[PDB]
Amino acid sequence: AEYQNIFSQVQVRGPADLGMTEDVNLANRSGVGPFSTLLGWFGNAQLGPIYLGSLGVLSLFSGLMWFFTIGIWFWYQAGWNPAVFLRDLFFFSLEPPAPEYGLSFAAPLKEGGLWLIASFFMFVAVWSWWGRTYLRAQALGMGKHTAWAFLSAIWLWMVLGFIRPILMGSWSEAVPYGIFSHLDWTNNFSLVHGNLFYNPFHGLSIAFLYGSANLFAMHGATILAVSRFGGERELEQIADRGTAAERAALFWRWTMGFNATMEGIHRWAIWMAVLVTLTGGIGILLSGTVVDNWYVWGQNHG
Amino acid sequence: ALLSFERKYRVPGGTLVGGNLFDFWVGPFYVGFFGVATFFFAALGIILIAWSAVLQGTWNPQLISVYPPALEYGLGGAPLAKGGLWQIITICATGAFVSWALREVEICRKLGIGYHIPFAFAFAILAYLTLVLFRPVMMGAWGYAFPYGIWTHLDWVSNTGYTYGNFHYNPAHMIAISFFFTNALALALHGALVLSAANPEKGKEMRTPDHEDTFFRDLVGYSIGTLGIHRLGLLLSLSAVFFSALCMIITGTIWFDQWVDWWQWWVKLPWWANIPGGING
Amino acid sequence: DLASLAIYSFWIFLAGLIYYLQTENMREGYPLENEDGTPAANQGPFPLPKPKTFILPHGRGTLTVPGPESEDRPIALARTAVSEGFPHAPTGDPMKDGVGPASWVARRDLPELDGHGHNKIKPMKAAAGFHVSAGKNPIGLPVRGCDLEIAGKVVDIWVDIPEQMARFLEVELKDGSTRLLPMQMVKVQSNRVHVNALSSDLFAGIPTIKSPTEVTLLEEDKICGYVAGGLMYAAPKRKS
Ligand code: BCL
Ligand code: BCL
Ligand code: BCL
Ligand SMILES: CC[C@H]1c2cc3[nH]c4c(c3C)C(=O)[C@H](C(=O)OC)c4c3nc(cc4[nH]c(cc(n2)[C@@H]1C)c(C(C)=O)c4C)[C@@H](C)[C@@H]3CCC(=O)OC/C=C(\C)CCC[C@H](C)CCC[C@H](C)CCCC(C)C
Ligand SMILES: COC(C)(C)C/C=C/C(C)=C/C=C/C(C)=C/C=C/C(C)=C/C=C\C=C(C)\C=C\C=C(/C)CC/C=C(\C)CCC=C(C)C
Ligand SMILES: CCCCCCCCCCCC[N+](C)(C)[O-]
Ligand SMILES: CCCCCCCCCCCC[N+](C)(C)[O-]
Ligand SMILES: CCCCCCCCCCCC[N+](C)(C)[O-]
Ligand SMILES: [Fe+3]
Ligand SMILES: [K+]
Ligand SMILES: [Mg+2]
Repeated sequence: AEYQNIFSQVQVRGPADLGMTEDVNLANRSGVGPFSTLLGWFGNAQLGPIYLGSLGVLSLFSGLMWFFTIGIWFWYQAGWNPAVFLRDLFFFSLEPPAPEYGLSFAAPLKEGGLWLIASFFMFVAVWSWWGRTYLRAQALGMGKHTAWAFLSAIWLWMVLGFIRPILMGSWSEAVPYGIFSHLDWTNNFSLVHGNLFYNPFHGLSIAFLYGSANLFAMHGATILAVSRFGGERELEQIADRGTAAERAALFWRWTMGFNATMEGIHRWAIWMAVLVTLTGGIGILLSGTVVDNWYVWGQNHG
Repeated sequence: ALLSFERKYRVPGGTLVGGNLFDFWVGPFYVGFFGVATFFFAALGIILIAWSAVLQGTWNPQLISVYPPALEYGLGGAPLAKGGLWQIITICATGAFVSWALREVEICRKLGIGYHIPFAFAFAILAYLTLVLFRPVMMGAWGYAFPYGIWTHLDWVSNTGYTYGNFHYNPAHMIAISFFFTNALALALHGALVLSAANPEKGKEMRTPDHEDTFFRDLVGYSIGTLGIHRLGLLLSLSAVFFSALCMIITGTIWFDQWVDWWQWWVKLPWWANIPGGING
Repeated sequence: DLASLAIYSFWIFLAGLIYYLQTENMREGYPLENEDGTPAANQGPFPLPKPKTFILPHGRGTLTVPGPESEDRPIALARTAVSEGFPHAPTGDPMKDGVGPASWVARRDLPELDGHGHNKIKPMKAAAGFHVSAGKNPIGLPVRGCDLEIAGKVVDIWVDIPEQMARFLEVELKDGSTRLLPMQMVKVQSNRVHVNALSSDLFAGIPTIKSPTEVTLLEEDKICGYVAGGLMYAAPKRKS
């Protein structure tokens, strides 16, 4: 009989919402996209507008170049044959230079040079995109939490593809661009370093990852459960606590003996999440640079 | 002691069992019938884990481990020192978890909120039961379950996985991981957005949901909204766990070879199986 | 050993982090109180954080937290025992008194404003040009309570302008006045709207709003509190 707020029962639409202006250069917003009723059962129906600008174009272009550089090598591996391309789509792989070439940019296209090219395009696309997350907050007068959080992800990615290869002296230590091949890289990395389950930073990463699923199931469910008192209007519950915020706190206090605020829960959140890649990148960066075998290291409980 | 706004909510009511008999708090904790059940099951279980530590003969927390009956016992009982304790402790654990959920339900009732939290918790319980009850029973032995020990259960994860090669190729595992990773991305963004609106640049007024919508649209062309993101977080994390359980419930039951080899269905399709070139011709 | 140093440092960092987080989450509700209002003796090992100040938009002021904590309302409950830890029995009608799961908080008796300073929530009729875009339009449908009697009819939907979502149904009663029902506590069906939380006699008891085209935070809490309170307190008149 009772309703659950997982999907809306009634959608309502008004004029396309063009957004707050603050210090944003409006010359760079698109106009609105379509409205999707399908999206609208779960979240907002409105696609767009989006902001371009120079950095956006750079990122987007640069990111496509990465993607098409990887895809040109795949068609090539397929001898230009479409049926073979789909077939072996997950088996293709753009691999980095062999160890002989070390950190040099001298390796031929077909044996690493293409990987460096694609890696270059990716490096540009991500960092431009990072700067994008800062700049769009700045235009709107908002805190920089999103760019600080994104930087945690970037740290792991940087460690895997750039920082660890340099410290180990060779690009051959980096991750290849392919679906199956990256999983093989991953497995092989654990095996070669004595099993990552013995790397305390790996185990922390995990705790945070599983922790994030805890916390978002918890938080997400809490807000849904008090959404009949307006719980999802979190910024106003912060400025002016209502029964939604109090019943939320109290559910948890009565369940496990302590509890959050409508603001502080989001600090638990930002941190649980960022600590995944944060501890994680330390774990990898140390692997092979400083510890050759986590089993061994672990036996000297240290 | 009470939070400053708590008294008005501490009324009688909402119990599922016992009426007013266990309708009270102890400090901050609500009790209830299911609070008593939880205590019993957890206390029994801890006592027994400690007893098991005495038979294994250690008190180190990094060494205590309680293993299930060996495979030769099938689905029967085993003497307490050779898997039976694990068996009793698993009943306690299940008792304690389910009680914890039903007590959460009682708290919801008192507080006049939705049942989403314990409903969500129930997915974690279903994963635990997949590994310690459902999957072992379909495989014919308690011994396919994981042992209760900090480092030993990790040993079991590695051995179980490598029995099927790289477990990476279990396709339900791939999906699960996708949801775990996506969930964490979402958590990072959500926490960061709300905090960026409530804590703006020095001197400025608090931003609004309008700014949060505007921010995401600026960055990626879409905002899912303040209701939607809570709907999303719930879904991503539950979907991760549902697919976790699915990836294990099928492993050793309907699929039991190297998971890598499963993918050959695709490669071996008539339309392109025999065309040469590529990785597989 | 570098990895040893890194891990020891992290555990230290993590402990500071838990302290920062725990204390930040003590900016409401603390200090702890006895069942009578007065500061409890044992506050715990975590001290209150130094205050912080939110600047509210639209001239609405600041909030500074932690700060002095009061309910700013009568609480119609009384003790049912001689020691800490039991329930507190309603002294009147808990629906009418707004206690228990009928509770409301004394929020600011103005309406939440969008980022332009306009009321966030309007009846759809006054919100240009918002309309139902999908699903069954409830407007026109008779409203049914948990006793299975018609308590009224839906005459509008109150919508959140900037998030473009339904938030209440405005319902007209036998006497011709209206009430807001939270969107989240109705099942819209094809021939009716169903409300499990309230019997048909309890609709009139829903708190009413002072102006007919806006709703304040205070009124929202009274409405939502009252309707949810129904689950516990209208469960005698419900029904199989
Ligand atoms: C999910 C798939 C695997 C599994 C794979 C892994 C891998 C891989 C890792 C762990 C790790 C952990 N696992 Mg495990 N683990 C499994 C099932 C369990 C179960 C269970 C089903 O009941 C429990 C209680 C644990 C508990 C634990 C912790 C000891 C540790 C950090 C968990 C965490 O932070 O999660 C998120 C949850 C929170 C942050 C909430 C807090 C939960 C606390 C920390 C639980 C304490 C458990 C306590 C020591 C058990 C004693 C119980 C007594 C009755 C008190 N695992 C199953 C078998 N687990 C990490 C580790 O470091 O191992 C040494 C790690 O790398
Ligand atoms: C056999 C394999 C090994 C193993 C080998 C590894 C290796 C190797 C690593 C991990 C890592 C991790 N392992 Mg492990 N791991 C094992 C078993 C496990 C088990 C388990 C058995 O239950 C679990 C739960 C985990 C869990 C984890 C995570 C905690 C951690 C990755 C965190 C993360 O968010 O990465 C995902 C997030 C990122 C990679 C960040 C990327 C961000 C960038 C910027 C995004 C760019 C996007 C790009 C431009 C594309 C754009 C397209 C868009 C559509 C626009 N491992 C076993 C032992 N594991 C990682 C780690 O940190 O180890 C410490 C890692 O390197
Ligand atoms: C070498 C090992 C294999 C591998 C072998 C396995 C095996 C085997 C399993 C997994 C499972 C998982 N793998 Mg794997 N996996 C590998 C590599 C990875 C990598 C990676 C980056 O390489 C990642 C990210 C993952 C991720 C995952 C997840 C999909 C899943 C773990 C989460 C889960 O099930 O939660 C579900 C959550 C629970 C079970 C926790 C239940 C909590 C209960 C209900 C409450 C406990 C309360 C506690 C006692 C409280 C203490 C009280 C105090 C107050 C705190 N695997 C490698 C290739 N993987 C597991 C899975 O899917 O399980 C279903 C699984 O069994
Ligand atoms: C710290 C924990 C988690 C985390 C945090 C995190 N990630 C983040 C952020 C944060 C805080 C961001 O702000 C940033 C973001 O913008 O999110 C929306 C981001 C981000 N996280 C992303 C991915 C990501 N995060 C991951 C993980 C994680 N991120 C961790 C789990 C992973 C994993 C698990 O592997 C992935 C894959 C991106 C969505 C974004 C970084 C975007 C970026 O750098 O862009 C460059 C690339 C392109 C612009 C184009 C690529 C090409 C396309 C593949 C194909 C074509 C489609 C195209 C868009 C069509 C255009 C057609 C034209 C002709 C018009
Ligand atoms: C349909 O056909 C077309 C042609 C249209 C396009 C099809 C394209 C296809 C099918 C593309 C497929 C792409 C795939 C599968 C990509 C998979 C990528 C994966 C799984 C990546 C995983 C990990 C990547 C990591 C960790 C990379 C890190 C990279 C860096 C840190 C950048 C480092 C930069 C370097 C090394 C260059 C440095 C150079 C200078 C000059 C400083
Ligand atoms: C994550 C975005 C995709 C959303 C797709 C979900 C569609 C399900 C719609 C359910 C229909 C609801 N109902 C019964 C009121 O019509
Ligand atoms: C936001 C903070 C949340 C705190 C969660 C901490 C869980 C710690 C679990 C122990 C991990 C064990 N190991 C092997 C890494 O040492
Ligand atoms: C943020 C929305 C994107 C969801 C991506 C989740 C990753 C899994 C991709 C496979 C689709 C899952 N499912 C259930 C439809 O099969
Ligand atoms: Fe939230
Ligand atoms: K209208
Ligand atoms: Mg959990």
